[PDB]
Amino acid sequence: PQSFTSIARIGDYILKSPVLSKLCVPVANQFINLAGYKKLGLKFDDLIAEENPIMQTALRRLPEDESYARAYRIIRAHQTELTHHLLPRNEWIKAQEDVPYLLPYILEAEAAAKEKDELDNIEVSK
Amino acid sequence: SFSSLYKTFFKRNAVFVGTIFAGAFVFQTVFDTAITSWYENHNKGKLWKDVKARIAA
Amino acid sequence: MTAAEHGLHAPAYAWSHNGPFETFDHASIRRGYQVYREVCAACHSLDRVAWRTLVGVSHTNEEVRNMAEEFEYDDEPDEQGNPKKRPGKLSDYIPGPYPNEQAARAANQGALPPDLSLIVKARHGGCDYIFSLLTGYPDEPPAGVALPPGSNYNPYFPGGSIAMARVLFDDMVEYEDGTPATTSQMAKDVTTFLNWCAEPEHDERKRLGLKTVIILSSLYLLSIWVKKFKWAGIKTRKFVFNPPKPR
Amino acid sequence: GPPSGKTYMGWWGHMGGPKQKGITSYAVSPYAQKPLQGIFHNAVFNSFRRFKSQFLYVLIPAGIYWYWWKNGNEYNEFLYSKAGREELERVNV
Amino acid sequence: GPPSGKTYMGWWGHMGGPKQKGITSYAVSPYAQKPLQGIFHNAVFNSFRRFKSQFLYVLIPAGIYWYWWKNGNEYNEFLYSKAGREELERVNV
Amino acid sequence: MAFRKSNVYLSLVNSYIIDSPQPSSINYWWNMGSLLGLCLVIQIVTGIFMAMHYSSNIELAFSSVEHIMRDVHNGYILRYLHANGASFFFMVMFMHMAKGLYYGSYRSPRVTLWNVGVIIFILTIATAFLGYCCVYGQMSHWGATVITNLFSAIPFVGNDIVSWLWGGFSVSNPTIQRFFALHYLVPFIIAAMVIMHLMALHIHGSSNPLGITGNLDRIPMHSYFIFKDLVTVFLFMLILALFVFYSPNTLGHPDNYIPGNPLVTPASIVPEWYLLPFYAILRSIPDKLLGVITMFAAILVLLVLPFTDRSVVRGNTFKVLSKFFFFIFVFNFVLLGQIGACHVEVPYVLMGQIATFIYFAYFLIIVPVISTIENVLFYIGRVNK
Amino acid sequence: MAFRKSNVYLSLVNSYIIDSPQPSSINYWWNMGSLLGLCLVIQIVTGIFMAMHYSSNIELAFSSVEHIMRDVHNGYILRYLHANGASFFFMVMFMHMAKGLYYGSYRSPRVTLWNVGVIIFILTIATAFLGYCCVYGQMSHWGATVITNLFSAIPFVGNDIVSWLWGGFSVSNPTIQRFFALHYLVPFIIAAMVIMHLMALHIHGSSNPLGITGNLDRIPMHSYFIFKDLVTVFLFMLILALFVFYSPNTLGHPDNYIPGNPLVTPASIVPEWYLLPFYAILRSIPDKLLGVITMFAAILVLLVLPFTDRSVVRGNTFKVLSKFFFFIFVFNFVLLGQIGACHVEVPYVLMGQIATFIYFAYFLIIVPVISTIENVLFYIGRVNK
Ligand code: HEC
Ligand code: HEM
Ligand code: HEM
Ligand code: HEM
Ligand code: HEM
Repeated sequence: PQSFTSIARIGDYILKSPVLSKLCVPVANQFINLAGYKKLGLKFDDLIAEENPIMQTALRRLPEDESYARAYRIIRAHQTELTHHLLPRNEWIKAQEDVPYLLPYILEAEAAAKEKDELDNIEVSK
Repeated sequence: SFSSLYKTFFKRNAVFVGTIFAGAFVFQTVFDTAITSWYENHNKGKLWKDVKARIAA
Repeated sequence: MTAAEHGLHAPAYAWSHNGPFETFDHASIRRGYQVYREVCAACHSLDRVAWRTLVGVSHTNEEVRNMAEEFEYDDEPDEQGNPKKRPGKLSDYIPGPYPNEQAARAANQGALPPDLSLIVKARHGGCDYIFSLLTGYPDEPPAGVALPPGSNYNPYFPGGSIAMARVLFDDMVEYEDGTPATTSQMAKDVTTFLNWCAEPEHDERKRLGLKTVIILSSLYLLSIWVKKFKWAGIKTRKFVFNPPKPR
Repeated sequence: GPPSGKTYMGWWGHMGGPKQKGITSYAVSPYAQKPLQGIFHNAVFNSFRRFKSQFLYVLIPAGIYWYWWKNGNEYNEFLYSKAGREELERVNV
Repeated sequence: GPPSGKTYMGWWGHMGGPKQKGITSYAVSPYAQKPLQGIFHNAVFNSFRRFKSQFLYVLIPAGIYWYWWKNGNEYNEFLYSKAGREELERVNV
Repeated sequence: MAFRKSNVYLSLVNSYIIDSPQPSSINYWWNMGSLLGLCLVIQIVTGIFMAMHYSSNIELAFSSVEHIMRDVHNGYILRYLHANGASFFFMVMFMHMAKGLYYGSYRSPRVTLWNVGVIIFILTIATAFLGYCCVYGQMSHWGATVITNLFSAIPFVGNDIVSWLWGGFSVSNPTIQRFFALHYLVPFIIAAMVIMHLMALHIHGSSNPLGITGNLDRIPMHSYFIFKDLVTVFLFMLILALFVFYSPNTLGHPDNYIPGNPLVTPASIVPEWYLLPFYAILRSIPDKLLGVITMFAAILVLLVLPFTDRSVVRGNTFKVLSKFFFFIFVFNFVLLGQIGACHVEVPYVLMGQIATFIYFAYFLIIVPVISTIENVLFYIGRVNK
Repeated sequence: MAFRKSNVYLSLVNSYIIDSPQPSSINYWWNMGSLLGLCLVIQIVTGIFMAMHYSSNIELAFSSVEHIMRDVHNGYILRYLHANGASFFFMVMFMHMAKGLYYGSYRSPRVTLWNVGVIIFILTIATAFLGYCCVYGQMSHWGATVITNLFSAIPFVGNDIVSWLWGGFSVSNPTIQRFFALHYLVPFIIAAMVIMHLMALHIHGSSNPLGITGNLDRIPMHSYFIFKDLVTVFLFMLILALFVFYSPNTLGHPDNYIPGNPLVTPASIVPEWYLLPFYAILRSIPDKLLGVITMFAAILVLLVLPFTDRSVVRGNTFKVLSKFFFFIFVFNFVLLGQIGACHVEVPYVLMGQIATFIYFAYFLIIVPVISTIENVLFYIGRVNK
């Protein structure tokens, strides 16, 4: 319900700042480590809720190999949570592996839908 | 003879639920009698028949 | 509110029916009926206890028949329509001492004595409260109180001032089994009797509770096993991902 | 019957997830398995892992609210006693 | 949900009748029509046609059962009269 | 096809309980719904078998309840089962709702399911209030008078709606016979709303504790979740049999064994334990009209939750601040319930006001701010710039 | 798509009452189902608004009914509406069943619809009997006595089940409180069975008075059969208003205004008018076990009907012998009802036995023989060899 252009806007303003980044990105790294989705073998873009048309178009536009890897990571997380264990520590996602891979597709679909409604509520100057 | 135990009790479901019900019958009876006799022997000298025997003695 | 307005809390005496396998001492109920009939029946009622519920708990059939026939109930009117009276039977209820509430409040200085047939469930504390209230009357109220006249001090009653004076005194009842009938013994016996009058299902309820708790614990553990046996094939499932060739 | 709107869960054959390829799954018959396998190991080690990860979230708010209730209950029992009547008569009046 | 069994009525578009060819239907807006047209003709002639077609089926069993009921009622009134007691005793026992 | 699919009724039974594809990841908190179904059947059956002996006049209500206790065979089992099963129904319903707002089940595919749930919650609160009023003890009567005299705060038609509720001028024989007829009736409305709850669930299926889609591996409900529900059914029956047979008047108040007397106030009027937090919410506001508006707002604030949750991932499984403030909310609810059972003395009015403010600030302030903060932390923890 | 289809509940409303394709040829006998649904709503609402004032003891039942009639506002409207509405309910239900028996609605696709209808018939017979027994007049006590005492003919268990039905040793305060709780209950079971009636109907649609298929031209239910239903709805309301406001006690028996007396037998014990044919069937067998078996078999003979109809044409629209013997059956039912209100006297027991034999020979002897004769006549009238 907060669309990703707003999140990216705030995050780019934080990361492009010299002071704000050096205070806030350590807190975010500790937040990511405490969150513990990586221990179940999941990247964060497997966590986003997919039942809106924006994410349905982003998942439809995602390429084939990325979609197969995403489906495997999801099925592995379900089987892991079914047994109340974690994954072995060699099977955890590393920080370099936790890449934003769906985010350009989400940002493109959101810019498309925003331009769509701004051109549906278009008004002329006459 | 586990094959004979299976072939008599667990192969047909008619025989299976029949012995389920037969065991439930005899379990209900002897479980009731065992719980009453334990409860009465635990509460000795407190039930009515003990006080009745005391005031009859 | 203050501690006086709350009342002092009753301590935890060691009743013979405290505990999940225990039972009312039925001789205690018989002695408590005697103390009720000889002391408590002057002011309090027992409106919910029929005569037939005492048969086989505390007294014999004829022992209850005679105690019921020593009373007089309203009969159906005779063939001329005049009212009639009747000796009691086992179907009738234990009669109170007063015909209405106004006779009660007149006889006991404005206050109405509650009917005792549910009083250990109607009071916070239960048997400990009834026992400690009956034996809690000091010989003098504490130095500083202003007790209204016609009222007595008892710290377990909320507020302190109760309209019941101390009714239990040493050897005012003689028991038929030769028990030394002191204040504490008589209060123990009436509180066991009033607890029976409130909960006459107590023994059967605890016995059935033993049966259900045993059967349901066995069913719970056995169902844990059957759940683990059914879900074995899903808990021991293995996924292998060979990434498909690009096409 | 009429067809209804597009949902997010189909049925056995058309669930509506992504296409799956290259995932193999293996599973053994429970009649050939041991249920209650590893229960004494999981009962002490897995339960300690789960407790250690998930107890600060539960027992820091529980501690805050229990200390709050204990302190307020102590203040009430103080103010409705003889030693603390002056502060009661200035805290309500 | 799953699809259920084969029925004998579908929905709009796939009812399950035969294919239809060569049937043309015409209809006029009711806002351009006269409702209550022909009510005074249908009330006297069509009503008589429908009554003439379907009245022997209703009124022959009604006549049979009403005559049976009246005859049994008359016999019961006769049997409990002064003139018909001497049949009533040899009738009941 | 199979006969369980090629029927009319067995098609519905098959589709809902036999071949229903459940996500395999769902834990033991997904048994509370079948538990509430079992509880509802328990309440309806034991209530019918007690209504066969209950008389509803004001001079016969209390003594008819004791006629059920003392004279009807196994009637103490029925009464203690009905009362403790009502309280167990509410504890399980609180767990169902707390699971729902922990795991994000209220969110955008399932908002109509959440709203049918809120309607069911309001109806169960009303049913239990009427049923507690039918026994006509001392807490029963005075609870009825304070809750119905709440409605006299409406400044135009309040006296006439309270005289229409009472059927007269205070709680007496028309009020008690009304409350019995309604306490029968509202459970069957609850059964209809539960059928609608299941219908709104069935279109999108249940969630899972990961919050990711569960469309990828799924398990039919028969032979897996039937037995996983059977585990909790036998546990619930075990714990209920404990409270029914060994400790029956524990959750209740002792003053419902005093018969109802309109002239003696019992010096602390409190409802049953599950309505204590809403009672403390109502008690915290120093006005009666704003008090009932704030109590109804405290239960209608569950509808603003799918619009104030401002985060892109569903549930609190992978968030630390959402977990922390969730359990702050839960122990705030427990403190609110304990404040509602105390007198209006000096630390408790401030504690109840601050806890009511925390209850409302959770839905309206805490969830949006924490959702936005967790969104941008999830972003900048893993993107580089 | 449209929101009336895209929604969970509105698509159910749409699919059943808005877009539901009905055969265009169906006549005013197809309004009886909508009429019965309106009747059920009338009975439930007026029953709740009288149970808000009814007391169900043996001492207060009759006088609480007159408390409804005398001093609660519009209570005579509610009681006369409930009683005459129950009688109108049974008249419209007899029309629904006789339409289904005329037009072959019991035949090969709709047998599950016919069977759920027969279950509904049994349940509303039971509901109307219990609700008569809750009045506790003189007719209701002795009707309860006769009908309950009929179960004593079961040879090993009958005394135990009649003592379990009574709750005692005759019809008394336990029996009246039991009957009130059940008369309140069973209409919700009837509403659930009506939902199942509609679910079994919806899979194949209604029949049509031709008996031929109606899949060819069909019109939606909205704004055609909604208003064609509204015609008979207002007509039914008019006739019911006549019977409620101008002859409110015509369909009743005057002995129910005597309070119930176990010591006075009223010398002619009859049930309400709609149970009179089954009462005559029961009375016309000189036995007790065979009598109760014959009455229950008279209700259960309607299930044999789809297997004894031996004709290839659905319905009686185009058969002349089937029309003749159908109206013989209908007026036999009316004579059976008139015989059940008469005393056990000399011509009436032979009339009741012969009419019972005609009732059972219709379903079992007349319909197969006549239908195969009509089959052979339809064949040889138009093929030549
Ligand atoms: C004579 C008058 C008696 C006698 C012999 C007994 N009681 Fe008691 N009682 C009586 C009055 C007038 C009152 C009301 C006092 C008040 O202020 O309410 C009572 C009160 C009780 C109570 C209730 C106390 C409470 O509400 O907390 C109980 C319990 C009680 N009385 C019991 C009791 C028992 C067990 C006796 C045994 C001999 C007994 N009373 C004597 C008047 C009188
Ligand atoms: C929605 C489910 C139900 C709930 C939550 C519920 C709740 C309650 C509660 C809390 C009480 C008070 C118990 C006490 O303190 O003694 C009660 C009493 C009662 N309920 Fe219900 N009830 C439900 C269903 C029913 C139904 C359907 C009936 C009627 C058939 C019914 C009949 C009664 C009766 C007769 C009492 C009388 C007092 C008693 O016997 O305890 N209940 N109910
Ligand atoms: C009579 C009471 C209720 C019954 C019988 C009931 C029944 C169910 C059942 C059977 C489920 C599916 C199993 C599960 O998910 O646990 C369910 C899910 C759900 N119910 Fe309820 N429910 C009731 C009350 C409520 C209430 C009060 C709410 C909240 C306001 C609610 C909200 C939900 C939600 C959100 C879900 C979906 C949870 C998920 O699967 O993610 N329900 N309900
Ligand atoms: C299935 C639909 C129903 C039928 C056929 C039905 C039938 C009857 C009948 C025939 C009577 C006797 C009326 C008389 O002779 O004076 C009656 C009485 C009564 N019915 Fe019903 N009833 C139905 C539904 C209900 C429902 C749902 C309730 C309760 C909510 C109810 C409550 C009563 C009450 C309280 C009486 C009391 C006596 C009276 O006022 O007439 N009825 N019912
Ligand atoms: C509570 C009572 C009942 C209700 C609300 C009810 C409702 C309905 C409705 C709405 C229809 C569709 C409209 C129509 O075709 O007339 C219908 C059709 C039908 N009902 Fe009923 N019904 C009831 C009782 C019965 C009974 C007692 C039977 C017979 C035993 C029965 C048998 C049928 C049949 C056979 C049809 C299909 C008729 C056809 O379309 O050919 N119903 N019912």
